[PDB]
Amino acid sequence: HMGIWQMDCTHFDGKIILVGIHVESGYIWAQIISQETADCTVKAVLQLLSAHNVTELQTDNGPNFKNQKMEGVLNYMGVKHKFGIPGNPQSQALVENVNHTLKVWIQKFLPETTSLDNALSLAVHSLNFKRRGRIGGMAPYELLAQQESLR
Repeated sequence: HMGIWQMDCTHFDGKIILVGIHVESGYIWAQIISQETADCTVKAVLQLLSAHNVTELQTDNGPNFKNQKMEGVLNYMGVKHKFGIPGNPQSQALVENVNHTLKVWIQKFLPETTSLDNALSLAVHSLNFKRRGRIGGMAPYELLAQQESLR
């Protein structure tokens, strides 16, 4: 599962959060986007591709993902795109559960930050930089780095 990310939009406190999960490590990337549109979604996905190795994206078929602009960008960047209906187990199996967890952590940080954006960043940080609570457990960020390094 080198380069494989699964992505979905979720909604929290009236805002749209585009969430990307590196499926092999569980590392999370997340950004608030202005609108659930082709243009905002292309913009955010390009930011992810600029920062991380992405070989394939697994999404649902929302019109912000399934459209000529995204199709063209992903072709141009050499990224495979897998999609089906919202919630499908083929390309969206991890998102309900991950978005559930992320929101719990966002809520946790809300009262101690000055913005939703900072609450999100703190929740993401916690999830990426906490070791799995098991004997050999690694943080998702570590698993990411280690997997890429070997690759």
